[PDB]
Amino acid sequence: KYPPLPVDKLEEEINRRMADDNKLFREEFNALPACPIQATCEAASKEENKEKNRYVNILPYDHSRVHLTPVEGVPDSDYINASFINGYQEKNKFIAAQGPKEETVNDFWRMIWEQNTATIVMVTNLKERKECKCAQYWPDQGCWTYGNVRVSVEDVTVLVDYTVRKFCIQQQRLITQFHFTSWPDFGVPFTPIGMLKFLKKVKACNPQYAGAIVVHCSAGVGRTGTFVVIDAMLDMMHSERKVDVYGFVSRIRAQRCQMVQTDMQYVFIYQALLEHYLY
Repeated sequence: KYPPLPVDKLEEEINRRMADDNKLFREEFNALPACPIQATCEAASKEENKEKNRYVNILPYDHSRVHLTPVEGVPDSDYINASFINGYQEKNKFIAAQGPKEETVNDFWRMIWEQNTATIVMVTNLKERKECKCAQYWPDQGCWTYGNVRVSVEDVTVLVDYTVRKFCIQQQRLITQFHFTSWPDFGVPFTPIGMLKFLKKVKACNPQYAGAIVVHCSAGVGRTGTFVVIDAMLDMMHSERKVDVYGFVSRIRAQRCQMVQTDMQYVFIYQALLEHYLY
């Protein structure tokens, strides 16, 4: 049993669970159900959609997958590797999406438009140890038409741990991309500070009356899940001065598989929570 932790007991529990090389934390992460409910991935498993997925095992569930309005003339264009994710007290706040492939860049932009998304959170660098982990779905400068969506760069602000890019999409809307560049090729960041500042700004800039926020990494589950869970727990920590990491992760796993891929990511969430509480 992993009951919600009152903030006054957060630090001691973290120390207790970090003891013996994160023994208890690892047990907690392992105690997490692969999926609390029964789901299917039929749409993602379709022959015609096989090249739209980065990995054969990281597929979205049918009930929570983001459906795209089919492009006339192109059957199966309703599919995209992305799932609707709930925030603390916000049903369908995020869209955990897979980083687009060369073949899915247009689908990715269609989603941004159709969902009336105003904020995109990218938690990966385009390349890691020589491999393309995400297709650059945006021009460096100037304009370019991806399918039926015209995209132009309006501004690029490079900060310490992240870069903010402003895009003008059409077919107008100004969307902001928060690109976290400080995530290491292996493990998690040495300190949660960078992610907290990143989270802080995204919360402050995302419009109150806009569509779902698109968060994505390579597979769209790992660092994406870490971001979502931290966000949710920060809200919960303000709303009822308590945190329920286990419960929340268990719940969102019913929407998308492997939300929070590693045990180190799990521990990172807790440490981020503590860092913000203590400040």
